[PDB]
This record gives sequence, structure tokens and C-alpha cells, in this order.
Amino acid sequence: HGHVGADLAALCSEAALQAIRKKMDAEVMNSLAVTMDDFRWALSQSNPSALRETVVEVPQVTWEDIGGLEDVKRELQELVQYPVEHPDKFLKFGMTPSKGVLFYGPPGCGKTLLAKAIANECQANFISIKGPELLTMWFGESEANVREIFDKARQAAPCVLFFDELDSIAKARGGGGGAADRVINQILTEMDGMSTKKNVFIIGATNRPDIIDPAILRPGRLDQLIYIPLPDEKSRVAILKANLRKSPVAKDVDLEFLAKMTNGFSGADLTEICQRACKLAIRESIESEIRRERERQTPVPEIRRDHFEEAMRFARRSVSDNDIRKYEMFAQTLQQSRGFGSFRF
Amino acid sequence: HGHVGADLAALCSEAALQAIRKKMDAEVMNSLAVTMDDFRWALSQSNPSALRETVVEVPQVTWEDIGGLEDVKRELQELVQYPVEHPDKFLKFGMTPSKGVLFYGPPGCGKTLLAKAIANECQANFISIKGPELLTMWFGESEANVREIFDKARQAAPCVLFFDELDSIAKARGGGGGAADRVINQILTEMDGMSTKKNVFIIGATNRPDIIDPAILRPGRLDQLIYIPLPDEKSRVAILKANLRKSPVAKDVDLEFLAKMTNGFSGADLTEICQRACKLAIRESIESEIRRERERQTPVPEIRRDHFEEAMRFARRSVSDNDIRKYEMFAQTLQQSRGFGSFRF
Repeated sequence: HGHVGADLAALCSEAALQAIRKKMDAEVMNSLAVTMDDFRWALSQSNPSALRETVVEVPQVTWEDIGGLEDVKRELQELVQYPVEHPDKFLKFGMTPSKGVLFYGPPGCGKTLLAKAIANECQANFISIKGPELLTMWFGESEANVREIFDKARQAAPCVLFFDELDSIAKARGGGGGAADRVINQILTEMDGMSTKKNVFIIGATNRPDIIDPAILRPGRLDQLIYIPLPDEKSRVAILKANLRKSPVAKDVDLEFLAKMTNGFSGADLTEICQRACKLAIRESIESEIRRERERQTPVPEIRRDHFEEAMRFARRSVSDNDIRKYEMFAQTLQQSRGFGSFRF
Repeated sequence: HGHVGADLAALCSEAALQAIRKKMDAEVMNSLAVTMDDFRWALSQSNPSALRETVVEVPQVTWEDIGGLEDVKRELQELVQYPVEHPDKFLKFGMTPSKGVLFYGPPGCGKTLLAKAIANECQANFISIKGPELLTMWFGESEANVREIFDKARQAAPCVLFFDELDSIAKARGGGGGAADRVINQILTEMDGMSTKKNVFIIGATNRPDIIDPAILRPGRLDQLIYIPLPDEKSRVAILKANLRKSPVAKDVDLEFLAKMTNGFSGADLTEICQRACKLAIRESIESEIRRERERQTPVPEIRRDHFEEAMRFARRSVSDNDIRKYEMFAQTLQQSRGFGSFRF
């Protein structure tokens, strides 16, 4: 990751040199065997240069690593795919496509993998601008480095500008102030600047939806807000299945049982459920190798279901019942139907 | 309830006269049938006088309604039963029996039914002083009617003097003050008064354990504090079985499944699950009678598990994750072992 073509040439070079210095003696030269251990060594000692150069790429999430969220899926489809995959209909009914959407909800509940998912379904380039980058632009006073981000999105159209943790600055000056940060204002400028053409969609997501600039939520700007709640039983069974994908997991485990026992568990909590179960399988496998090599020389093939019990004893529901209470207060603040239901005639 | 012998005579009198005014015509006189409907009418129309006179009585909880709480059960046995059922050993080792203990923890987690249970093993008269009584004594400035309560405990010995909601007053003057309430001080006086004999045990319980008078927690006074946590899986399956006792519940309902689904649920919420399941059975059975009588004339024998789904959809985990957090912060405020573990020699 972060490897340009010259970096890949350096990778192959150092791997071939590890094969050379592993053979280490002319016919033996032609029988050199560049094995995957050499590539892993070279990859562990490759110094890449292409990091900090943000990558545009159609990501691989395929909409079922993030299960559930059916109405959220429908809103994201009708906001991203329909403008770009059926654009004749929009110019027929005169609707300008919405310039962007604003996720909000509990931290680490599948908000980043929910814009990667829609970028994959739309087959659009995905540009994640994490909170540290906005913070860096707020501290170096380099509020003109976000013009470059939007220009990169414009060239990489169709795009998904996932402004991850849009409220990083508002947390960074939580308190003489009041609104309108240095670079959030620039995001507003070059967000109102581009037309509804070019199919660039900003999906800036906020953990805290109230501290943000209220000028963001104006129409034309990130007007649609989408609550991203905690995983439902389908959503968190898909989260457990995705986190345990590529992991050798036993057949006797019931991931639906886990997903049924975990109610208030955020998506990140369900990762640390599986990354403490993988960690316990690591401990048991390595300990088994140690007690084998010291005695019988002189296996834990899979994460057994008692590892999903020892790991699940350390199950920390990270998002409280009062954080999500405030997010639902914001949600009902955003719901003002109030009697225009059964508007008949 | 609240019926003295004269009130019971009035109850039988009005029930017999309801039988008389139901017959409503000399041999028919001797054939009067005082049926349970007459007694239920008499109860619905009986004015009792013995209310507000607090009843001393060995309660009926038998430690199986309050399941789990095994270490708390051991502490309560060691604090109540051992002073009274094995008093020779205490005078042998010179230990004075503790005058009082103080429960604390989340509201409605089985604290009242946890002093009734130990009063039931002790076969001691149980005297519950609810929070409104302490508040009433704090507002009328009649702080000398708690001498009467302790005197009634002295005559009704052995006792479990459950000063329920001991921090009612501290909540009622949240804030010029600081400690040492009007009648909390009198409870301290009459608690320091009686000797460790007479076997009167004060088990006053607080929802909020920090706002209480810190002079209460001095040794000699309610020095032992016992954390009453949210129900464990055994505890809440016993709670669900106890709340559903005397109610016709199905066989195919899985109460251990309910107790396994519900983690943060306090005991009161587990009652309201059953009192919304019984209420839904009421609705369905009454609607059955209604559309039978209006059509078939011109049954829901048990609470089916589809009522324990629709009722349990309205499941409110009433105690937050930040309330029990503060109770645990107070709990290891109360644990300062700190390196004197493994004190060997």
C-alpha cells in the first residue's frame, strides 16, 4: 500500500536480492527460488514513498460487509447511483442532484465502510479525507490545501469525498468563537462552487452532529443528513462475518448467537471482539508451538468457540446509552413532520 | 392488607350482606351462599383503618425470588443469621455483631426483596421505612417519630429495619448545607443508642451512595456497604420466574432465553416486561371475549410467547451505563486493598 511502480521495482529488487543472499553458495544461479518469504521480507523492509499522497480507488466493500441499514442503503442509492447511473431521469424531472450528504451517529458504527460501499456500488472513486487532515489544515493555517482535494475529486470524477470526522475542528476548539472554522469555510466555498454536474458527492460524516457549522446543513450544501444507528441483528452478524472473513473460524461457532447477544455494541466493539479472539488464538497457537518445540522436538487450526468466550468476557460496549440518546435527540430535531402526516388533498 | 380484626369482621359482614342483597327473595335464608364474588365486592368496598400503621411481619421472599447475588447472600447471612442463630460463637471470639449494613446500587435491582429474603431466613420481623416516610419526617420537622420507629424495632426484635431510600433527603436538598440531615442525625442517634444485643439490624439502602451523610458510614453505624449490582443471568432468570409466578405462563416460552437477552436490565424493568406481557394478555383475552359476545353469542388461556415478543419490543433498559459506572466508581472507592494482598507472614 502506497507503492508506486518504482517502489514495486524496488520491492522485486530487494526480494530477488534476498533470494540471492539466501542461496549464498553458475547453474545454481538459474535455480534461484524467489519464495514468498523473500517477498514478505522485502515488503517488511521496503520504504514506500507514495504514502501521504491520497489514493483514489473504487474500494472493495460490496454492500454486505456492512449489512443491514436498508433505508440508509436506499437513501445512499437514490443519492449517489441514481444521479450517475440514470441521469436522464433527473434532467427530465428537473431535479438538480443533491451536492452531498452528511452521515452522523455513534463512533465506529459502520460509517466509513458505508461510503466505501456506495462508492463500490456506484463504481466511483473514493477519497477519504480523515479528521487528522482537516486538523492539519486548521493548524498549519493551510486552508488552501482543500482546494487541491476538491480539484483531485473533480479530476477523479465520479467521486465520493468522504470527509471523515467533519467535526474534528469543532472538537479541537470546543468552547471567542462559535462557528465557521478556517477550513470548514473553505470546504463550504469549494462545495458550493462546483455545479451539480461532474458527479462529485460529498459524504462528510460526523460523530458529533451538533457542534458542526450550521452553514454546512443548509440546502445546496450537505443538506441531507442520514442517521447511522447501531448495527441491527442482521447488520452486526454481517459485521462479525466480515471481521472474521480470512480468519480461520470454526464451524461450531454461531455468529448469529454473538450478533444476538450484542445489542448496544458499536461496529468497532465488534471488531475488538474478533481481534481479541484472533489474539487469543494467536496466544494459544504460539504457546502450543513453544511447548512442542521444547519437549517433543527435544495446533489450534482455527478460532475455536471457547476463544469467542474468553474474548467475549472482555466485551466493552464502547458507545454508551447517553451518547446515542443525544444522537436520537438530534434525529428527532431533524424530524418535524408534526401534523402534515395525512396531508390528503 | 391493613385490616385489623374489626376490619375483618366488617369485611365478613359486608360480604354476607352482599349475599343477602344478591339473593333478594325462611328456608331460602338458610340456603345463602357467600360466594367469592361477594368477598371480592366486600374487599373492593372495604375501608381499612390499619394503613399508615407500619406492619412488622416475617416476609415471604425465600431467596429464590431473588436469585443469584451469591456473595451478597453470604455477606447477608454472615451479618444477620450468624449473630442471631449462632450467638455463642460471637461471644466466644469477642466480636461485636455489626449494628447495620448499607446496600447501594442501581435503582430497582432487587434491594428491597434482598432484605426481605434475609429477614425470612432470620425469621425476623421486617420493618420497611420507605423514602416518603423519611421525607415526611424531614418536612413536618417531626424528627422525633424515628425514635418511635427504633422503639418499635426494639419491641419487635429480632428485626431487619430496612431504611429504604436512605438518601431521599439528600436528593431533596441537592446542593447552605452539606451533610447531617434533620432526621438522618436522629437515625444516627437511635442507631448508636441500642447495644449490639437485641438483634436489631438496620439495612438501609441507597440508590445514590455518595450524597448520603458520611457519618452514617462510620464504624459502629452502617459501616458495611454491599453493592447490589444489576441482575446476573441466574438472578434475572429467577426474577423473571418470580414476576411470572401465579400468572398462567406458557410452556413454550423460554424464560432463560429472555434472561440471556437482557444484560443491563434492572429488576424493575424485568417486572415491566412481565407487566406489559400480562397486560397484553389482558388486552387479547378481553378482545376475544368482546368479539365472541357480540357475534358468536348473538380465549388466551396463557401468556403465549408472542406476547413476550410484542411486550418485550417495549423493553426500556431503565438504568443507564453511566449510573452503574458511578456506582462502580463508588464501589472501588470502597476497595483499597492496594498491595496488602499476599500479606503472608
